Amino acid sequence: VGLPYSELLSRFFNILRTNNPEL
Amino acid sequence: GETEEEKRKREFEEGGGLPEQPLNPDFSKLNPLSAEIINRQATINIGTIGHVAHGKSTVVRAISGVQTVRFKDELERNITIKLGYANAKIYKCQEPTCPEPDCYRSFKSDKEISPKCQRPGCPGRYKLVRHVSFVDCPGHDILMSTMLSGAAVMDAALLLIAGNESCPQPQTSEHLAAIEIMKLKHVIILQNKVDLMREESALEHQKSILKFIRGTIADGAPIVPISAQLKYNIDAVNEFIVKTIPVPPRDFMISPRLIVIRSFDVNKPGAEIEDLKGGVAGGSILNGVFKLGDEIEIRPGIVTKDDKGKIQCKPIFSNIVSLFAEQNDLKFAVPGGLIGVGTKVDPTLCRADRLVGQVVGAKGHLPNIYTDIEINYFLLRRLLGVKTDGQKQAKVRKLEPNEVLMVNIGSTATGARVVAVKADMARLQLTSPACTEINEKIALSRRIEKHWRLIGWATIKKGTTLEPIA
RNA sequence: AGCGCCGUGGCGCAGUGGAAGCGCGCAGGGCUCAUAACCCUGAUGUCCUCGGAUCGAAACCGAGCGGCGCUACCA
Ligand SMILES: Nc1nc2c(ncn2[C@@H]2O[C@H](COP(=O)(O)OP(=O)(O)CP(=O)(O)O)[C@@H](O)[C@H]2O)c(=O)[nH]1
Ligand SMILES: [Mg+2]
Repeated sequence: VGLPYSELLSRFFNILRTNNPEL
Repeated sequence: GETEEEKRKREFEEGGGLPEQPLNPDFSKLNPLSAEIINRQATINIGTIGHVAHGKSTVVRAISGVQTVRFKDELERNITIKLGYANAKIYKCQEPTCPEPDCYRSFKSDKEISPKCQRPGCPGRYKLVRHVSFVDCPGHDILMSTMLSGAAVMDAALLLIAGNESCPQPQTSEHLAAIEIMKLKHVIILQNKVDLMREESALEHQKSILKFIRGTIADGAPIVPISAQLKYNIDAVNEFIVKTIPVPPRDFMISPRLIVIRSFDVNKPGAEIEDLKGGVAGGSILNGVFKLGDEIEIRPGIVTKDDKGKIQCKPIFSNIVSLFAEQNDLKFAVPGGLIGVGTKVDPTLCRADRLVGQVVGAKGHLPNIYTDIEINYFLLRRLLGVKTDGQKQAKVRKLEPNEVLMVNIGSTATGARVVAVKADMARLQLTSPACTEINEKIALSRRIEKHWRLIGWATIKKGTTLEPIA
């Protein structure tokens, strides 16, 4: 079950968007 | 106005420090996660498998913080022959109020029992659930015996896949099948690249990775997005290690043994030899507690060739001087990890890749050296690691008499010749000595496209013994 | 980390125990109707830091700066 894999991915993308809005 | 070093010192003092191990603790009651054991030694060996130029030492460094040498000038950049190591401790926050995913935190071995919680707003203290050792494995197509030996060492797996690259990486599949070979089933899938790749490519790569692992032995392998440089999603890795991966049954009921993979000559240049150290062999203890002060011998040891061409095997008895593990010299050694056994073995014996893949046993046991071994072998249908550009991945052929095959018995790297080929059984003649202890899960590789390629698995069923010369 | 090697005038080599070196560079001049070839003169140095003996030291040595070759990652 990879359902608890997309959640960390969402967290990673959100962290990237907050830290690096230019990218 | 307190300097950072004094601040770390008061943190270490408040954390309880690193208490010395008891000299002679009751070994019947010592479980692998006891405070006397886990504060100063790793008990589970975790190895990183993956394709070349993906970054495995960096991931462990982000987890732990201990660097993996990367020596030998030319090997400072391309690939490292010998295994890289790092010590990691899994500290879990005791406070329930703070979210569970960020409760976990991986720290260096130099840390104390109870370090303060670095999350802003949490006065609570961490609890060390377990120390974990990291046996990094070479991920290249030429160095193949090294990764098999590391797999013989390691107990938990972390598979590394790139995101922006091609999904079906063959080196990673070879590594996964190799781990599948030796009764090891706990693998965690780790996506190295998450920052430089998009949202829908994320689902596409997730689906591809899921489709790859459907028919292999491992079925329930978790997947985690990780980053080697951003230093994020490290706590969830420790969470997965804690939850998914238990401790295989290992106690002191079993006879002591050792499997040395690295050699280390402790000879400090420039200083006077009147103050010198011994020779250190880096070995995993898969079974049996070891202590300060023992008599131990390597079984194959000295390999000499006489004038008649016969191979003479002199076992190398040695009095162990110390058992270096974690950071501090210990009084008892906890099996199930790599410990640096520093003994009176001649320093030149530990200089080069000489103690690479060799079994060692304490006095009170007699492991048997074999020169012709009877194995039972099984093969896969296709080779692993070849990039055919769209045609029927190389199909595995049946064996031929008198061919050199790399027969990795556990950690040993041997080039054997084939004597007889049955449907499932075979006989191998080894010019490089090999030894037998119990069963010794074996890996098999051959040569078609130059560099060695894995083919299948084997298990020893019989052999011809050579008595060690006193 | 140590063992051997070295320290431009831009460069590669040389003597380095008495004070600024060769050749190639660059500038200028000469030869030729004219160019290259050839012939002259130059303008460039803390010949890597701190010191020493000595009427003398880039040079002879030592408490170090820098980079190679070698053992070689030395828990
Ligand atoms: N953009 C990006 N680069 C990464 C990431 N992880 C590692 N790298 C890069 O991979 C390169 C190789 O690092 P390294 O860990 O030494 O490779 P290796 O895993 O030891 C080689 P092998 O797999 O054969 O053992 C590094 O330059 C590193 O910056 C990542 O997550 N993102
Ligand atoms: Mg490595």
